Amino acid sequence: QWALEDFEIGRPLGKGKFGNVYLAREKQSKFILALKVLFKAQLEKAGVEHQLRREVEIQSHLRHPNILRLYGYFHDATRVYLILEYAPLGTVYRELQKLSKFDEQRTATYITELANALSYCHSKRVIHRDIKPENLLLGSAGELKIADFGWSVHAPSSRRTTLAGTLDYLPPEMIEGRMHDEKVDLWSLGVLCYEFLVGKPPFEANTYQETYKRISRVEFTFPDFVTEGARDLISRLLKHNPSQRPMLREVLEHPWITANSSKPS
Ligand SMILES: Nc1ncnc2c1ncn2[C@@H]1O[C@H](COP(=O)(O)OP(=O)(O)O)[C@@H](O)[C@H]1O
Ligand SMILES: CSc1nsc(SC)c1CO
Ligand SMILES: [Cl-]
Ligand SMILES: [Cl-]
Ligand SMILES: [Mg+2]
Ligand SMILES: [Mg+2]
Repeated sequence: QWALEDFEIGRPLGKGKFGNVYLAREKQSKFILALKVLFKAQLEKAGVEHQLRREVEIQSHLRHPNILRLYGYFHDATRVYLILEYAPLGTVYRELQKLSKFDEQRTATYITELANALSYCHSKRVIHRDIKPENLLLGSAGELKIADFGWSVHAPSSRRTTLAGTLDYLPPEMIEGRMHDEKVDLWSLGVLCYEFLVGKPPFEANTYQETYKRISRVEFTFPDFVTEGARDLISRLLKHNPSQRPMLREVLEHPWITANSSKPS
């Protein structure tokens, strides 16, 4: 169906490890979208064909206001192209670098939108496993949308692929190569809530080896300005044992969330 000739390409929207993402417009309809370009040589060399297929399969079937749409794909012997919904206000990562820290209302609103999207995912036994600020995009009304489903799977799971970059958002069971389930995304939700309020993630460290140590031991502390309600939510989410982490309904119902968020369940 679709080919490169059907699109006019515009400015770079971002770069990932494999992803080179561009603004584009479809010629006949003038429909604006994001084109995610991957190089087949790099996909083959790293052996991550299966991840890309999972990304297309999982993300194209999901339909939720807080999850980014994937419309389709095509390829041309050197490259693969994913056709994505365009997120005009950019990444949460960028917003955090701009403002340094988010206030309690902004943070609780983002956490509510995340928990809604994740609740929808988990009801189909889909786990994302790569929730972090560079994979959270912002819609035209500033609403949060989860993206980059390349690491997503069905539960329960092991890990068959090498961990690439940062350990900062991964729970103990994942970095220790053990078995995991849905609760991995709840740990990440805890890490994000802390990073939003404080400006850096709770286990951050100068080396891989030391970050690993802080995560496995769950060593983190709070700055004085973090309030009692935020501390209670974060401490419940960052439990070493997965089964002790709250259910998403509990997060959505938590008193600090209900007091500060400006969106509903
Ligand atoms: N739909 C989109 N709208 C706007 N920017 C995007 C979109 N998709 C990706 N980006 C930008 O490109 C970056 C990489 O996209 P991503 O899908 O996360 O690639 P990778 O799989 O390589 O991480 C994002 O971190 C973001 O900065
Ligand atoms: C989802 S289409 C897809 N995934 S991986 C690869 S490797 C070339 C392709 C193209 O056939
Ligand atoms: Cl497995
Ligand atoms: Cl894997
Ligand atoms: Mg990404
Ligand atoms: Mg990816």
